[PDB]
Amino acid sequence: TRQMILAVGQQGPIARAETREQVVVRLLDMLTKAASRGANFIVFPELALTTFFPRWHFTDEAELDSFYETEMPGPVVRPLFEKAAELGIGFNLGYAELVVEGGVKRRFNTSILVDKSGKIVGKYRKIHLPGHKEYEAYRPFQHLEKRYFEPGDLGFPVYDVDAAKMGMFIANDRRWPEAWRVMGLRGAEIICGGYNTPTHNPPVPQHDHLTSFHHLLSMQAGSYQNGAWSAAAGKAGMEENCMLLGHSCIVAPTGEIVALTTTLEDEVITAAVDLDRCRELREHIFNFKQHRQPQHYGLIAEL
Amino acid sequence: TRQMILAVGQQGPIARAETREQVVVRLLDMLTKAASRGANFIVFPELALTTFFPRWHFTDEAELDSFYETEMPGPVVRPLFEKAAELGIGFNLGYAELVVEGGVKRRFNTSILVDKSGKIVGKYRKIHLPGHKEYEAYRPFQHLEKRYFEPGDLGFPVYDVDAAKMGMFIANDRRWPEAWRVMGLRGAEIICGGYNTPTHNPPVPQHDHLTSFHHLLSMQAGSYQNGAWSAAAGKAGMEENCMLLGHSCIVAPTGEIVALTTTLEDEVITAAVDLDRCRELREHIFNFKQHRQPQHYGLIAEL
Amino acid sequence: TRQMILAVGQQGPIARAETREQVVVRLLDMLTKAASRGANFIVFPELALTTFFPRWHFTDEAELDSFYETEMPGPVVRPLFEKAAELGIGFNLGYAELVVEGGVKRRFNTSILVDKSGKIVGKYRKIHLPGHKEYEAYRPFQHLEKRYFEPGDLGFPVYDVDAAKMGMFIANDRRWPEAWRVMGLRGAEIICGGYNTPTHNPPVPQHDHLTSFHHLLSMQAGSYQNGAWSAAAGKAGMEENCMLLGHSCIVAPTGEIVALTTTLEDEVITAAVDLDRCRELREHIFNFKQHRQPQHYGLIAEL
Amino acid sequence: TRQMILAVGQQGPIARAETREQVVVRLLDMLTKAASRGANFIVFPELALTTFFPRWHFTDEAELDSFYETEMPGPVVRPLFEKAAELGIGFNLGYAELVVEGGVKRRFNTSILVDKSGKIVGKYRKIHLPGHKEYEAYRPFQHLEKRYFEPGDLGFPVYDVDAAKMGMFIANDRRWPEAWRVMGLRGAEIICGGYNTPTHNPPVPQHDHLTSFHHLLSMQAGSYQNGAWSAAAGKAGMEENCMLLGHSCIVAPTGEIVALTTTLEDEVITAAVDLDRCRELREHIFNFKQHRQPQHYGLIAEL
Ligand SMILES: NC(=O)N[C@H](Cc1ccccc1)C(=O)O
Ligand SMILES: NC(=O)N[C@H](Cc1ccccc1)C(=O)O
Ligand SMILES: NC(=O)N[C@H](Cc1ccccc1)C(=O)O
Ligand SMILES: NC(=O)N[C@H](Cc1ccccc1)C(=O)O
Repeated sequence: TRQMILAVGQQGPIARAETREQVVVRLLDMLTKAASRGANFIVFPELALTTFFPRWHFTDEAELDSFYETEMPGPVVRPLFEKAAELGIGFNLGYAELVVEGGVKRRFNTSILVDKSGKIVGKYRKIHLPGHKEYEAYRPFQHLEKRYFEPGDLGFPVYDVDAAKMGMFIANDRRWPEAWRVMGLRGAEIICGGYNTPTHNPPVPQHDHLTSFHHLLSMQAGSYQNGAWSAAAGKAGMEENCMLLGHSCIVAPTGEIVALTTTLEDEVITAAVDLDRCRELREHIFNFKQHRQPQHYGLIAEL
Repeated sequence: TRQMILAVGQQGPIARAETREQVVVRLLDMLTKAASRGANFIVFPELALTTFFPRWHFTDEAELDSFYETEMPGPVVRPLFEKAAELGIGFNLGYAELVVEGGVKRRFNTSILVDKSGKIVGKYRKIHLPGHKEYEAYRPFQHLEKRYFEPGDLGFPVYDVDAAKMGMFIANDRRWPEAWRVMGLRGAEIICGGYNTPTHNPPVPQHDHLTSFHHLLSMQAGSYQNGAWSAAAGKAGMEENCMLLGHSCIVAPTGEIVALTTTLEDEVITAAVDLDRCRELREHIFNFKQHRQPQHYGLIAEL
Repeated sequence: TRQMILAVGQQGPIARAETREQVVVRLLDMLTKAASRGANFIVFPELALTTFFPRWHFTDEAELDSFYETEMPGPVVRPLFEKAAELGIGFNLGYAELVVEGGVKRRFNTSILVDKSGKIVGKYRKIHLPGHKEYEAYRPFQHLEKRYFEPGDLGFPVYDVDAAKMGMFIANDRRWPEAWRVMGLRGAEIICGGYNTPTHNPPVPQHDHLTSFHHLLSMQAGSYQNGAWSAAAGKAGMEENCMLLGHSCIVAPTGEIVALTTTLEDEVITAAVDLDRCRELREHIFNFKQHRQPQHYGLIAEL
Repeated sequence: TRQMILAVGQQGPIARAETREQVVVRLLDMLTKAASRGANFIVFPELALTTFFPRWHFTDEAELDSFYETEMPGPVVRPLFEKAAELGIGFNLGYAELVVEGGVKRRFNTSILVDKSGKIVGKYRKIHLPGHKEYEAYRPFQHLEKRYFEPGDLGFPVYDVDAAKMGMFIANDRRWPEAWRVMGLRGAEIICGGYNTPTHNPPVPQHDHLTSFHHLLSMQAGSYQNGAWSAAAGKAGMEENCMLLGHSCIVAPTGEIVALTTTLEDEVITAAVDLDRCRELREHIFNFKQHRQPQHYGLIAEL
């Protein structure tokens, strides 16, 4: 039957002074609650271990580095992995990754897939970085992702997580059809990730009231056109004076939203998932092999 | 000159024996009404000169050929072009194209762009052909496009139509992000086309109640993610005992539906279009040059 | 905290020859699955024990009567109540009620609320009967609810079901704001019911493609304007050659759909429910006592 | 004569010191453009002659009074009426009404219907006043409508405007089914009005991202359940540092949105209206006389 129960663990705000230990307690509670409701996997938000630090311009590099993980998992996060293995529930965790390679301090906006045995099965590094690189005074709050992270270097992989083929996306990635399609072409049955999406956009404020719409539209369209179940976990609420979007969701291969959060705090939602459901699209209206004419899509891949 | 009024001329059913002369009378009426309401361009349906013949299994090539145009325009369709020039309103007309090359017949599901001077300024040939190849006895109506048409050989071009950069899609094409993206990368400000979409799908009837949803979801996502205005003109209603989807629409570059038809007969809808609105997406959240990482999209173009 | 887990048990078709015993097996499976996922209450469809008989014109009264329950519960349905008490999960069951009073054979389209102790806490009889009274040859299938049922005589009550105030609606009732408002004025925190909604409407077929839209619009609007959680359980799929609408759902007091079914078969969905959530609407934007001016609504109650 | 073209003239912000003469220039422009595109009636916003003054806590009655109209029309607004008669296009204008009766001041949030001859044919006074009564220090902006306006005393009338039966609602009124229903029971074919809806709500900010949703949900449900065309004209944009909702719209009696504004400035949208379309709902699924059971709706009218 190839069935499972997918869950999404939305997070309420994470204060700048909130410790990773405190955040892990909140993550543990949601993972535990999810498991008790039958979930075999739970998706957590992007950069789920800290406040969304890209909203500030840092002058002290040591301060910036404090928001990154140099180990995964480290002693502080270890408990989450142990509980995942115990209860047999995998998860997708987003965090800031700092790794020194060949004399370079590399920083990535990262996410990992952990199976029901508590083992890291795959990693993904955010490829589409939104925002800017330099401080901009006209903004009530910054979004320096291009300053704090370099574009991911692992491409868009699809991993075998227990019985499912899963692909990861991180926040802004969900808005790019290329990210979805590459993973769709790689057979992803589930495409999931998290996000920190302020409901106010300094550059184009006239789209503020469409924040929920644009988020859900991207999730629904991606799922439908690739015949993939999808899930998006947001960190929402008023975090350090910046309102973040909620509406975390789980979407069927038809693009139908099957589960949606309604609060702006830590919230768990679940939905029954039949991996064979993807066939309704992938063996018919979106039977890639039978319908696609790649000879005409060259421009999409031009450098 | 960055302002204009776009119109969609949805068609009601076209009977198997309804003549092109009769159909041209209907098209003339809609183009004339669109112009009277300020429109400078009107989008018509896919295969807008005949009934949707791909629903039948033909056994006589002469009968099949009767539904194709050997010239564009011929004496029968010429009046539409003359009226377009007269009133200063261009149009997108879909039709079945039959070409004879050195004794070889080429068949395409085609659409053309005509400017406000009544001159053909661009052509497109359906690349994504839906349906099946052989007669399937269980179906109340067939969908043999793969047998009656060859996949388009013009790619997804974008043409200058008066003061706008316009790209064309034909029916099923609207569900493929690759089609939208290629035209998006080519700077299309308006992406338009028509469609004949039965509200019943024999192989996957469990999606029948989602026909409107999938159609609108595709139009909205495509527009939003490419920062393009879009329009889709359907031929709707009970045509030869098969119910076709209505909900013809005009969409803003934000993915917002600005105009929608509510009947299943010939119906004109219009909407004010500012070509500079595209910038809200294309110079920011979807600033292609600044955010895309094409080195990771290669799989999309692999044959 | 006043929290609970609400569930909806959508039904696939029920054949005319399917026995109540067989249907009870299907109901038991969904109630059991719901309970295992934490649900404390599950909503079942309207007339959930038989095929939707109003689609046929009966000449034999004995045949018609066979579709009605003269006992509730009877030996056949007893198991459902016993399992509800055992697992501590209440339910809303719809069925055809036949009762002889004062020499009259009374027929109602009925629904009951059963608490987690397996006890019937309240009854409701469908007040808004759609359809017609006499056979109509132009219809591919009838909808003789006005012939087979008399309008409910219990008004729109709200009952205490365990820790929640619950109101019942039956199918067509969900489209009437009066039904929702009366129960809203009676403090309902949850408003639930089921439905058999063909996706084809003989009288006004031009609305067929809007069947899902009209259903969800009614559920969403009712919940929002009354600050009530709501749930609708449909019996969907191809039942005796008539396609019935799916999209069973659970909706928050804000009108946000939090759970939705995607198949057309027996399907269980659940959602976490916080009864205090109603306050976000009922103590503010929809604070009835502070905002309503009943002196101007008289016409709504005029006979 | 059952056909017409309805228009909505959405307004951008109106500054505190912006004069009525300047505002009339803006209204004239929209009414003129609507007429040039075929409209015979244009709906304008609630309190369309001034900034939304209820956002402030007034301490000087003379200052408060300055935002009200003592006559309608006065010399300043007269030009709009003359142009309406000239071009043959009626309108719905919202404004603050100040009436002096035997030394007693009466204050109302009012709207009037003017026909294509420039004659006032109907008035309505906002019955559902949102917000609070006293100054609340924590709010970035107040909403003291309950202090500056008395609930309307004209009920929810329906007037003959040229060839259409039209009913009026004002802002918050659109969220109350009782308002729509009374006009529905009175045969309204078009129910219209305007609004000033901040995208931020101080007491319940957790619904901020749902502002568009709740607005459109109310318009769609109201239209559908009363089989009425509807239109809502908002005054949108950043007005005096408070962001107001846009998404002005025209809706079919099916609840389908046929036209929607996408900017936050003065914007005209139009849509073809067939008054007989109402029959699709009112002579069938919502045939009031045949389906309603008012003897059970009594609680709705109880004082
Ligand atoms: N975390 C993250 O990527 N957030 C962005 C929000 C954003 C949009 C546009 C410009 C800047 C920032 C998102 O795409 O959801
Ligand atoms: N004309 C056209 O392309 N019609 C198809 C409908 C379709 C879908 C799937 C299978 C067969 C046919 C469309 O994509 O709108
Ligand atoms: N069971 C039930 O009430 N079904 C009706 C479907 C219907 C609509 C209109 C006319 C006739 C029948 C419903 O309102 O969902
Ligand atoms: N002008 C107007 O009525 N505005 C209100 C917005 C509102 C809601 C709730 C509380 C306060 C204010 C509206 O209902 O659209």
